[PDB]
Amino acid sequence: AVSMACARPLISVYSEKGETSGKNVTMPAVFKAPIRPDIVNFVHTNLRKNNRQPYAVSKLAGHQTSAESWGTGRAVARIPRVRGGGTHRSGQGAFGNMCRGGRMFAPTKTWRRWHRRVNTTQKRYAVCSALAASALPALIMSKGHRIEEIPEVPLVVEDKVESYKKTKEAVLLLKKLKAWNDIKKVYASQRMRAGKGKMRNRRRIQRRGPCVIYNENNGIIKAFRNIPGITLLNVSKLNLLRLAPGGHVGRFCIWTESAFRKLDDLYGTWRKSAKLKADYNLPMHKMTNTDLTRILKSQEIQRALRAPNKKVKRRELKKNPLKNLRIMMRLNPYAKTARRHAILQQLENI
Amino acid sequence: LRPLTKPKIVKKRTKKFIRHQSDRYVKISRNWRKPRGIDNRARRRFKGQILMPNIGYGSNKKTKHMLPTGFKKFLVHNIKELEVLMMSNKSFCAEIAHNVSSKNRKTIVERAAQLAIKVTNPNARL
Amino acid sequence: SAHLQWMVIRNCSSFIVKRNHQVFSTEPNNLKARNSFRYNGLIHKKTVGVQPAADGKGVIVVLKKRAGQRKPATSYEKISINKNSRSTLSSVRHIIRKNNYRKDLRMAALRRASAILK
Amino acid sequence: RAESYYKEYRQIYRKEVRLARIARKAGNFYVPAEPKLAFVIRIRGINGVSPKVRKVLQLLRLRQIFNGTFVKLNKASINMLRLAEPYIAWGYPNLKSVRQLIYKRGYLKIKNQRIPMTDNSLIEKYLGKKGLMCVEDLIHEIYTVGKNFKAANNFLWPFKLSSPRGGMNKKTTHFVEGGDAGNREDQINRMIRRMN
Amino acid sequence: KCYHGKTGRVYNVTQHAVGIIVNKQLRGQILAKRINVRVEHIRHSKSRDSFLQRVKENERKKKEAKEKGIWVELKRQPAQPREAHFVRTGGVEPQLLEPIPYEF
Amino acid sequence: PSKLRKTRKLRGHVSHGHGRIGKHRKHPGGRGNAGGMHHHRINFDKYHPGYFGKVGMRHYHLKKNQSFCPTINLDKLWTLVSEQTRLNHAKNLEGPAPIIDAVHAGYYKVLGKGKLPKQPVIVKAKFFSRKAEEKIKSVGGACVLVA
Amino acid sequence: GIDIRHNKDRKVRRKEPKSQDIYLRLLVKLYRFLARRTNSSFNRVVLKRLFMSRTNRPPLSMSRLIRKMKLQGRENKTAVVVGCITDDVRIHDIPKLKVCALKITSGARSRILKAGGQIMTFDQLALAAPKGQNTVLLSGPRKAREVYRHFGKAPGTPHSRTKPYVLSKGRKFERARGRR
RNA sequence: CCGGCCGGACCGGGCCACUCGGCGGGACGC
RNA sequence: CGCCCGGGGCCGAGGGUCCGCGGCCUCCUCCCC
RNA sequence: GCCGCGCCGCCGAGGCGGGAGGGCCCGCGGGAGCCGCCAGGGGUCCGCGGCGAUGUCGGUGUCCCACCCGACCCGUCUUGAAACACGGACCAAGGAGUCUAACGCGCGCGCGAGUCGGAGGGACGCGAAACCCUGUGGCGCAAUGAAGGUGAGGGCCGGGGCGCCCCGGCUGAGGUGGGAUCCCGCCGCGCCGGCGG
RNA sequence: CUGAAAAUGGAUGGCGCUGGAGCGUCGGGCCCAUACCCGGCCGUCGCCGGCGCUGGGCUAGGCCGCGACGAGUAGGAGGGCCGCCGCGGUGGGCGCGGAAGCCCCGGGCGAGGGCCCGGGUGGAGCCGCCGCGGGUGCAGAUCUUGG
Ligand SMILES: [Mg+2]
Ligand SMILES: [Mg+2]
Ligand SMILES: [Mg+2]
Ligand SMILES: [Mg+2]
Ligand SMILES: [Mg+2]
Ligand SMILES: [Mg+2]
Ligand SMILES: [Mg+2]
Ligand SMILES: [Mg+2]
Ligand SMILES: [Mg+2]
Ligand SMILES: [Mg+2]
Ligand SMILES: [Mg+2]
Ligand SMILES: [Mg+2]
Ligand SMILES: [Mg+2]
Ligand SMILES: [Mg+2]
Ligand SMILES: [Mg+2]
Ligand SMILES: [Mg+2]
Ligand SMILES: [Mg+2]
Ligand SMILES: [Mg+2]
Ligand SMILES: [Mg+2]
Ligand SMILES: [Mg+2]
Ligand SMILES: [Mg+2]
Repeated sequence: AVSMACARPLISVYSEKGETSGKNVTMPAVFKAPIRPDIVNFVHTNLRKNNRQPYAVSKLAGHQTSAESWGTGRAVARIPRVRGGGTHRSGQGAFGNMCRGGRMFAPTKTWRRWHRRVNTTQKRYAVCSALAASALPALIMSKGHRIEEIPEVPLVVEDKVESYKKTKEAVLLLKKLKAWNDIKKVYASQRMRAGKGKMRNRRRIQRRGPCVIYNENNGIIKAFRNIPGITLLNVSKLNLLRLAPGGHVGRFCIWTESAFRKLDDLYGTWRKSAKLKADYNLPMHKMTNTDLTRILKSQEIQRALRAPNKKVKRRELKKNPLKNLRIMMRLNPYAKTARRHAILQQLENI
Repeated sequence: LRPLTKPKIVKKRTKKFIRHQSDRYVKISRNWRKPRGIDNRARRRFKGQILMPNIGYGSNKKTKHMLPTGFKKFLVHNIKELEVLMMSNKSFCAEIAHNVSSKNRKTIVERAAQLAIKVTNPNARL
Repeated sequence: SAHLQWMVIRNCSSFIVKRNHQVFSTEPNNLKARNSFRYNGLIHKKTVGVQPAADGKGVIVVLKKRAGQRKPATSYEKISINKNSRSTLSSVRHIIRKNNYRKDLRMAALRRASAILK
Repeated sequence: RAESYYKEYRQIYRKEVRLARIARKAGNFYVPAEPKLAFVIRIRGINGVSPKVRKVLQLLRLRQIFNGTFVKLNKASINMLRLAEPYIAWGYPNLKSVRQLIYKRGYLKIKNQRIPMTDNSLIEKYLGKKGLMCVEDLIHEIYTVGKNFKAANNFLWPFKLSSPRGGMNKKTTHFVEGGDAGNREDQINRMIRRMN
Repeated sequence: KCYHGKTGRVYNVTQHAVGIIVNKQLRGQILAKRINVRVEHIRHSKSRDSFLQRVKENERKKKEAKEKGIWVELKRQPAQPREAHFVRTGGVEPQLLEPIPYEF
Repeated sequence: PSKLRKTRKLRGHVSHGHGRIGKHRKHPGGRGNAGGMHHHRINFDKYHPGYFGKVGMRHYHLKKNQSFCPTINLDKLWTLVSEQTRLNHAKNLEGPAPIIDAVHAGYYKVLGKGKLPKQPVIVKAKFFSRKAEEKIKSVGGACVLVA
Repeated sequence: GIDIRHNKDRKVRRKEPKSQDIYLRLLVKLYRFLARRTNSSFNRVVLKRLFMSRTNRPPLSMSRLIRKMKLQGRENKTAVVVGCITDDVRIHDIPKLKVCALKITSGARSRILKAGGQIMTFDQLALAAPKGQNTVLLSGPRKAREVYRHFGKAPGTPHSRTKPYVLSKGRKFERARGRR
């Protein structure tokens, strides 16, 4: 319906030593885009389905045998049995799914629809929501990242880090930005997988750490390559599977100054469309103010409300009025007068 | 350690709901399976047969899941999962998991004693 | 945008502990360790956190600064209160009531501070 | 209003005694007015009911065994009680029968909800526009059929009565032939004392 | 033969023939049947004419009562229970009846 | 997702949702559209009328590029030009009229379903409806035929 | 033993939005309070329309929007649409509409705001019109989808005018026996 | 009470390898 | 419940006023101490 | 049979006005008041006793046994099964509603008179992913006829024609009945109920 | 009562009953159905239900109140914090101070599917939560294989 078009804060650019470099960048409007966990989870479910390889059972499985049913009358179960011989295989079921060594029910076909296609507008929608979710401190901490000591939640660093060429330079940068506690958390999560994945080149597992987003690669890839948990995404090619691992939004991203500038041109403010995309703009908002308490605490609504019925009424025992006196006189005020005139008349008649 | 309140827990049925014909066969486990036979006595709830577990046997919501001591069971695996029971310790007791070693069970027990949290298995391995 | 952030962290959080039909949260600024909207310690602009001191004695009242929202390094102000039990509760009560800082968590922080002192 | 009903209930009886003594003094006969009110109790269950009988028992709000509703007797009502005689046991209730049913078994239908009659605020709220403010106004409207008997009776929930303490005679036959179904003119009060 | 004894309202009129909208219940759906029958097989429903006369009188009574200020009743009421009344014996006693003996 | 399938709730139910009296056989009524005249005639005549039989002339080699004639109405006629083209000429109604080439926009025939803005316009198309030409001549425009 | 049927005891109606959208559920949490506290029937209808499906919340074209706005006595009223407002390219004038809707297309928004109009949301409508005062609750055409053209007695019945399900549309496709 | 900063269906003036459209001007933004 | 009195069995679910009275608000007298 | 009067009978069906007194009554004269009581919006005691580490206490539902009562073998076809109907000696593992194409409806999501790259092209371990471009084309936006083909604007106002349909102007889908919601007046209390639009 | 005869020994149900335990006409009392009445608990359904106005409270997908209701094959639908395998996430999870599996006259929890804990055995992996993919749950098929 509407857009944000509100005053966005001024994000600070930090140097290698983890302090403000004086330079500042306006917060791009993509971080104010609607956060749709249902759109992100939908696009993540289908996009994580396009990288898998087809698996299928062989076509000749359970059928490369000349087994003929013995018919009825042999006290057998009318199942195709192997031809006779001097083999223990002779006389055994060979085709049905219930038979040992037979064909499985509905053999998996290689032409199963493995890949799902998502609309480009929805794939861009999920990115605008995963980026907007990477700007909130609550969502990054609830994701599990250790950002309790980082300088600023959108962690933009100078472009000097794009020319790194040694891992010790990248390790030192994470120690200055107080983001090394998240890398140590990846080390604490390095364990062994539980299941048959160990037999399929999936033995060791760990968690996801910071995501270093850059614009140009002058060696930044080779620097943050060996550090576990670090994901290096080029700002022009953003992957939702890397920005929202497991369909959950709120991954701690370490932006770069050149990557933070281009982010406003990749998606564009609601005033001007994206320069690096053909006919695209940010998604609109169906609710401009999401503060539910602030809206209901406004006097404009409070003047229309009624009195809050804070009185809780429960079920009453319903005492018998014919046997209970105070209950009878509560329904019939004259009941006490008739009772009195009846007793006094009885004493008078005696 | 006493709970906040120890009401009289009323249980509508103490016996287990055994599966129909679970005794006549070792292959038929005691786990309840609803009989769907067309001529089944238990399904048609004849008089004198095994009973069918249905809603109505449900325990009181105020005393549901309460252990006989009054607390409610809560499984813990380390110190952090134990410290979440610091508050509301008068309504939930700690239970150390089975897969934790005796080296770490001593720490969870000595920490729960400080937080006044009751452990259902305080002396497990030692 | 607390209500907006709630609908995301409502059922999907690394702090949510769902077992034995109960839901507990392991976030640091939660007083009841309860996964609810009111007691969630990362969602509101004003959070109250009563943590034990670094040593064996005392409590730490953690308040969330007003300007410290998107800068976690300078977002929380810790208050170490190492006094007697009656005076420690009087300090926490005055931090919450006199500052109008989460008056709904006034008695919730007094009961948590009372348990830490044991 | 209650003390006026207290005096009106007695006058109505003493009027008929005077008129009856008038006719017997002259050797004539004073035929009393046929009863306008009837309390209908359903005695049979819900198994094997004719569709026409099952429809009339719903119009009398007698949808289960051992329940009672008052009926304003007219030709359109007695013929309905005739189509369901084997399933009902009705008659002519007196004042004590009406008062005990509304006091002990009396319930109210506010919004299709069986609300117990505890205060006069419930009656005055939904029957005040018709001149009914207390329980005595409701009893005076049911016993003496008034202009607002339809709304007053429909405001009373069907009296869920207990089984007859002392047993029946024979539920499957008519009251005339020694059974219990049909129309017991003044003997319905005995049945109410044992079921209320 | 199904419309014999049935009743409906006329919607179309032609030369010595009219069209009638008759209700016909088949299984669970009463159907408005548009049939064409000649005038030899139809008669005016006296029940409808008796109702139109009650409206003419109701509109006359409520108009005549307004000019006089009185309030007269218009709703029909079922046969009410007979009011109380005296029955004179006329001096002669009631005739005694008894069952007669059985004859062949 | 097989977790949401109906087969997961039918585990334990004997007939698996296909009845005890009439089992789920292979083809208890034929295969495909079988019996469209014999035992499925009621279903065919009721829901697919005109299905059986021949109607009309046959065209052996039909090339749909010959009869390619996309149509556009008048209520969407100005959508072929920019908004400024209509607004700049709406100020000077007696001056030059804008030329809307319908054939260039991919429309060979112009129909007349909608009304036209009160301003002249030169419309160029291959075919024109009678009502389409009237609403252009009445508004002050003219129709030009293009080969 | 009570003689009561249970075939319709459970009323089939939406008590909550089937959609998992975050902003829609917040707007419902806003209008669940409004419909419960305020006695206005406008909040009662808007709350129910927030539960409805997309097929029950059809788009409202700007032309039909303007038509119901240009009616008498609706000069300075707010057009409330629980749904989407699509741009209608057939029209060429917008009379400064003041609309409140859940979604507005980029074409319709660029024409309402350009003509001096105001676009609102349901959280702004709760502030401006808590009881829904001076609001014209408009609904899109609900029986205008192609799905409703195939609904009727049957294609093979007299006086049907019902559209049959055909794979192709042409000469040799369901036109011979039963059509003439 | 201040003062900055930031966003625009915001206003008036200058300037851009600007861009933009079946019009040097218009619009867009730096 | 028509007025009053009595007996037996069964159970207390829930858990942040209405309706009847009496004394004093008026001075004394008697019984009881 | 009605109507009028009179007489008489009617626990007191009774109503009015007054008179001699006697004496039984009143939610008449007692309430923005303090204190208690309680047949008063579901139970409390501001009551109490016995028993105490080597043989006792509670639980031991799910270990055995005893007795009363109930109680025929499941599955299946069937109008009807405990059946002298069929399958089942016993245990373990395996074992049956799948997938692709296309269709319909419902639902969710995106954009919306549009919509979608599903070929291909281009950026450039996981990367066979993701990112970007491309709308040829598909499905919609127009239908109808066998086809040649043709192809969807209503209303108000004024003048004129008086048959039964010309002209001008202002506008952009008519008319009747019903219609959530909104709007206004008035009344009863800048809120809440009446009926008038 | 005669009329009145069938095949294993046998059927007011049996014992047995004749001032009745027989037949007819009735009276009082008494016996108990998952029916009716009252009360508790559970669930469903209905409330133009209540609460964003905070000692407790508001996981608003929550909490609270009220009333009614509860059979079920074939079949339909919804819920599952029922269970199985694998994946993306996530718990700074778990483990030679002993994981999975297995056994248990061990302690329990849930109406149920099932689950947790303890002991024993075992010797290296395993699990909770949010989503995601199924070759996902057996007593039967004169089922298959093995014993
Ligand atoms: Mg072969
Ligand atoms: Mg094989
Ligand atoms: Mg395993
Ligand atoms: Mg149990
Ligand atoms: Mg059967
Ligand atoms: Mg019967
Ligand atoms: Mg019978
Ligand atoms: Mg079934
Ligand atoms: Mg079968
Ligand atoms: Mg069949
Ligand atoms: Mg089939
Ligand atoms: Mg036999
Ligand atoms: Mg057979
Ligand atoms: Mg056999
Ligand atoms: Mg198995
Ligand atoms: Mg109309
Ligand atoms: Mg004989
Ligand atoms: Mg009850
Ligand atoms: Mg598998
Ligand atoms: Mg299988
Ligand atoms: Mg088996």
